[PDB]
Amino acid sequence: EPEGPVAHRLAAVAAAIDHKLNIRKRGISGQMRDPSLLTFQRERVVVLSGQRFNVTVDPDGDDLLVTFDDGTTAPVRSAWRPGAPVWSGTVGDQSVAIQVRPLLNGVFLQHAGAAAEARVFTRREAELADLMPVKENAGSGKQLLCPMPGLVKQIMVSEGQEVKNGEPLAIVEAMKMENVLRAERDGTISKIAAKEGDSLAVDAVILEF
Amino acid sequence: LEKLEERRAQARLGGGEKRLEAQHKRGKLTARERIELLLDHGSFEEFDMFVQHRSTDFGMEKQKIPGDGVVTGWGTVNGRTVFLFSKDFTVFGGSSSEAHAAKIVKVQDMALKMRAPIIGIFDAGGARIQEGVAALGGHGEVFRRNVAASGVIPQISVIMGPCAGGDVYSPAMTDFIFMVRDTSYMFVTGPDVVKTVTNEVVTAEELGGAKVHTSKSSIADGSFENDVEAILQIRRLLDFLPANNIEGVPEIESFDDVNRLDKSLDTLIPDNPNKPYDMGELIRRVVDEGDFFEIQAAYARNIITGFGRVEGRTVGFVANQPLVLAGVLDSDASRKAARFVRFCNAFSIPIVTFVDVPGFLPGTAQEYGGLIKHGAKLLFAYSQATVPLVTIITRKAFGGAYIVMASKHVGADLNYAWPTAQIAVMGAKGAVEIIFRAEIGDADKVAERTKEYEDRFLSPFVAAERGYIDEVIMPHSTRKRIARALGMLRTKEMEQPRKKHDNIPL
Amino acid sequence: LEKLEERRAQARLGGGEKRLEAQHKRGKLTARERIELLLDHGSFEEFDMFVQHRSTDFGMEKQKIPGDGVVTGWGTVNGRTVFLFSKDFTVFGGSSSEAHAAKIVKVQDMALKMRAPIIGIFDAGGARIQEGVAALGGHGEVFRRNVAASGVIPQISVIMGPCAGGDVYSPAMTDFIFMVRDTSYMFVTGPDVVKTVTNEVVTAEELGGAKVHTSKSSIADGSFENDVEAILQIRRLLDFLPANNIEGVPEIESFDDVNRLDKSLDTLIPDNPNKPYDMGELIRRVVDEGDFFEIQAAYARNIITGFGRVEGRTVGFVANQPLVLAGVLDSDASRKAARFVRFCNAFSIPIVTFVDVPGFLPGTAQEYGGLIKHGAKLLFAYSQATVPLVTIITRKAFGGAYIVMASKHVGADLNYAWPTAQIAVMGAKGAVEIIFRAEIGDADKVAERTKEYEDRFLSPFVAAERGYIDEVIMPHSTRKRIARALGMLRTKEMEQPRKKHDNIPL
Ligand SMILES: CC(C)(COP(=O)(O)OP(=O)(O)OC[C@H]1O[C@@H](n2cnc3c(N)ncnc32)[C@H](O)[C@@H]1OP(=O)(O)O)[C@@H](O)C(=O)NCCC(=O)NCCS
Ligand SMILES: CC(C)(COP(=O)(O)OP(=O)(O)OC[C@H]1O[C@@H](n2cnc3c(N)ncnc32)[C@H](O)[C@@H]1OP(=O)(O)O)[C@@H](O)C(=O)NCCC(=O)NCCS
Ligand SMILES: *C(=O)CCCC[C@@H]1SC[C@@H]2NC(=O)N[C@@H]21
Ligand SMILES: *C(=O)CCCC[C@@H]1SC[C@@H]2NC(=O)N[C@@H]21
Repeated sequence: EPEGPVAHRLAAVAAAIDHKLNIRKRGISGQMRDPSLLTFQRERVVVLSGQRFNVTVDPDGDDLLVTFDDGTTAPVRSAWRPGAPVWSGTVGDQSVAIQVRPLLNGVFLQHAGAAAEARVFTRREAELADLMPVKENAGSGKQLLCPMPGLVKQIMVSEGQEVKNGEPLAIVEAMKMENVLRAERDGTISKIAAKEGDSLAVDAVILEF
Repeated sequence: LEKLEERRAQARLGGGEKRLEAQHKRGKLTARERIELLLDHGSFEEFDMFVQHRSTDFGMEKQKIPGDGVVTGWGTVNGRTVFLFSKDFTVFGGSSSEAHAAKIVKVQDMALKMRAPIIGIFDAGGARIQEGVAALGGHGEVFRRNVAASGVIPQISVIMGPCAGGDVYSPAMTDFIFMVRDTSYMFVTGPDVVKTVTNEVVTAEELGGAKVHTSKSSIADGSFENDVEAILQIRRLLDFLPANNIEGVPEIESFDDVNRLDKSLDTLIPDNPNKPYDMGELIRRVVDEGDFFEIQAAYARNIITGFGRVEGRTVGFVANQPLVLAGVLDSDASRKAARFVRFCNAFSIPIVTFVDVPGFLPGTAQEYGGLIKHGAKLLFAYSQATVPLVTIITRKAFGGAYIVMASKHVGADLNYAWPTAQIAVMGAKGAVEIIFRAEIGDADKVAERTKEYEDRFLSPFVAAERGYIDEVIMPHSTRKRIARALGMLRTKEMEQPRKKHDNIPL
Repeated sequence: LEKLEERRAQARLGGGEKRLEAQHKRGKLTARERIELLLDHGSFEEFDMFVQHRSTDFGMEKQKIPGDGVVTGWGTVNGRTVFLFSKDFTVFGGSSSEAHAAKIVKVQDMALKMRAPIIGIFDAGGARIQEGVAALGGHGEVFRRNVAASGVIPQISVIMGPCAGGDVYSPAMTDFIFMVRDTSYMFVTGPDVVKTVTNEVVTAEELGGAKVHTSKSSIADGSFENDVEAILQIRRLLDFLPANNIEGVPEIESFDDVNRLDKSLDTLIPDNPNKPYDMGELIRRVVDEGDFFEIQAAYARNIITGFGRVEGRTVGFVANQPLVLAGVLDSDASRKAARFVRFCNAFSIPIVTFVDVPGFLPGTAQEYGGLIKHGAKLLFAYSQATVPLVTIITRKAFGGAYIVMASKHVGADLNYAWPTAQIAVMGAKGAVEIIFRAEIGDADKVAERTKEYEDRFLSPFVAAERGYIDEVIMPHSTRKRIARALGMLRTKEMEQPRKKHDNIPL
């Protein structure tokens, strides 16, 4: 995870992105009265993979100014456009490029060998988000069942081999179309039940971790 | 008077501090917190804060709680007017009384009158038993209004707790249902009755949880990790949708260019006819800025449906997905696509369709389950539509499936094809077997006939020669062509014949 | 000239005398014999006798058969105009080609233009392979027109032989499908592909025969012993139906009396509540002359749907059937009743409903199968209706099921109840167990509370006190009341809000 001047930079960038989008979003057609009559809150909370930053955002003519609780400021400038996979620009007298990917209600950012999920709230939205509990995934176990009936055309692993999540394990053919089965968990291959040439029914055993 | 402030602050506590804390302990927000997060800051105007029930049976006269278990009103989302109600689980389990239903009816009437959307948030257990038949009457009136609004204003439902008994039929008649994982469930009859009648032992989650309703039953349009995420995504969805069936789609300023080409698409289709590809990649490279809102993602994954934007305007998308069941059309997929097409047509949203289909799914399970009528539903939907329709064949288009998927013959405006398209009555070998049935003995002759048939007929050019395809286009131009077509098509004027309503299969 | 008579006589032979004798040996009539039997004597005017095909591939230019495999035209049934087409199985297996499809399109267009019914008789095998993509095009043009006519003119389909592939979707979009036992079948995909893909070995009869489509799949509305019986029953049915959506139901002169009382009905309901009775007997005692045309008799027998006459005018009937599944509502029954209500309303036919319903069917199988939406379908259809609705509660009416079955709350005009009606939120036992849960340990107080709840609430009188029931009537007056009410309600005038179309769930 990020720490020190790195994290700060990322946080600032997050704010900027949010701001930009919000501006555009407030120009939607069909509103009851004019948007110029609305208000933008200055105080924001950037949550960065379990690390909170209270910030203040102010538009400096064309660029942005992000102020932290420590009194330290950061001007942000870029020509990034939503859709581009690289945010290049300047954050307080320093040139940076961050890898941006979209995320549900946020972004995923990579910079200086660090990666973080970034979400931007208002104060009240943040305190309501703090009421939500952290959930743990159940976790797949012990089996690789065939989800479709078809023929086994290839097996890429061997017994006693270790695999990492998302790795291909077999190929099943049905209705003249291949289907790659991938590992859902990390582990080691213990047994192989079926191998090339045999037809399998739905929910049949191919192997077990 | 400070006394009115006291009365208000006392109405704002529902059914007690400890019940509110028990709600927060389950990980759930309260009705009023949900409203506060959905609407713009400071915009909420509330109705009927002081309403109370009037029953005198079974000791109900001794507990009169202000608001009667529902919070109702109106506000703005990104400046646009919306109406809403939010049920309070801490007040008689969120159950619906006469006055409860009267409040909901007031806001339904107002939403239809001013032609604006309506959002319902559900956390409750149905008709209040103590109020007997009276409660049922209430439910009925609400139901009536739902049906009156179908196709006039968008209606969204958000299930954030228990929804059992009659309650469930109200969301069922709305345009979209969303659910929260691990804290919500829906069913008509509950586990105890299931046990006493069928001897099955099942929990509420196993009977009616989010997984069941997003992956198996066809009921739900999507699930979310918690309340906050769900509400933020509802805010996101509302910005795509028209306010009513008059005004048209909303428009925003786009950061994307409508003249950009994409060389990568020229390699998307593999050279091997038995290797698949991800249609979603194409959808996300065509829409503005990569932004796509998927509907029923976890259900019938052999077909994709959702909303994107082109030139800042909302467009709907339907596509075959080769990664799942070889992209075949089945009954589940047909139903999923048919309802989406019907909604978009009702609210004047244009539709783009990406076609790669080899046929229908064979077997006794499909036929005994009624595939004839289920697949007829999607054909009906497309052929009834009067909004713009743009279709693109990337790959296989065989048989009746080709007709169903927004073909020129059922009323599509523009029909394109990539150079890799194969438009034919069926695959080559089967066609040759049927044509040359009296000579299926030899082997080299069969291979020769099949080669000839494939070289003549498994291509886009026979269709082009007859005018069934308007143009054969290079992949890298797809977006550029789409965006132009839609612009030109914005003036389309067409109407079906005069009737009370059609008689679509059900 | 005799040469014209020769050409006509030659066209009248189809694919040859041998193939026609083979058709007869199978126990089937010819297309022209079917037309002759359906229409009034001397009324048939035939179109497009000499049409030929224009294909030049696979040696098809050397066998040009006049008619191209379908007989088309118009005539009269009991003096009223009808349009029709009939497929000729002896000509390229009744397969559909370009000219074939154009012939069908002509009569579809004429039927819509003159606002008269259309009858299609199917004995064929789908798209003619040798014509390739063009064939499919033709199919599409037919499909479109089906959809255009839905809810404007009645469309009937009669399956009197094989019907496979793209063909089957045209009947699916029509209002009624009837089948002939042991000689007809319908399926999208045939047994050979089923064997190749699924390894199942099945016959055509076992895959898509009349039993399958009349008892399991929901596709067919009825079956018949042979061609002659089927065609005579189609005549009978046409005598019930309106010509179009404006003219209203036909009228005949009745031999019955509208003021007769039926004492038998006073003893129909048994004293023991755990014992059933046949609701079809009540139906057949209320209609004129005991004449009743039942729709989907063999499917979802827990509910009854059909046509009768009162005072010489057509009336639709819906009713719960205690003899099957205790009369509960389930998904299949819901869909069955919903399509019927929709048809009736579209064509201005009044609806009478008989209610005896304890609730919905419980179980994981119903919930995973989508009972929420399937059940919402019937509620929707009733709540949308603008034709006269008359309802009679004979016995039990509990919970949401009470609301769904044409309740005052969903817009019914007149609601009656017999003295035996039990209108309540639920049964007494369950109601007390939920209300008095903190004292469920005892057994004597339990029975006391149960008896008092039974006495107070399981009756028609609370609903009467609230105005949900217009009148508690005596059984022997039922017909006399119905006939009067319908007479008064002929002038009803209501309209749903303006929209392209609703968004009923699918
Ligand atoms: C909605 C439901 C799934 C919630 O169950 P649950 O979370 O385990 O919680 P409870 O049963 O404690 O319900 C919460 C409260 O709401 C009340 N309540 C729930 N549903 C109600 C209804 N339809 N009418 C009246 N009050 C109701 C409860 O009786 C209880 O209040 P309490 O704290 O004073 O005891 C379940 O109560 C239910 O089925 N309700 C519908 C009606 C019914 O059949 N209930 C009993 C059969 S088990
Ligand atoms: C409709 C069908 C179910 C009836 O099958 P059936 O009663 O056993 O009879 P047949 O297949 O012998 O059909 C009678 C004739 O119609 C012809 N025919 C049937 N369907 C046809 C079609 N779609 N295109 C062209 N000709 C067709 C057949 O070639 C046969 O001709 P013949 O007497 O000169 O040999 C069947 O033929 C069929 O499935 N046809 C659709 C096309 C197809 O998929 N056929 C391959 C499997 S049969
Ligand atoms: C070749 O091996 C034939 C099998 C592929 C046939 C497929 S199954 C999916 C489509 N449905 C259909 O009727 N035919 C196609
Ligand atoms: C008594 O034995 C209680 C169980 C029977 C209840 C029946 S099942 C059919 C109806 N549906 C329902 O929920 N209750 C009724």
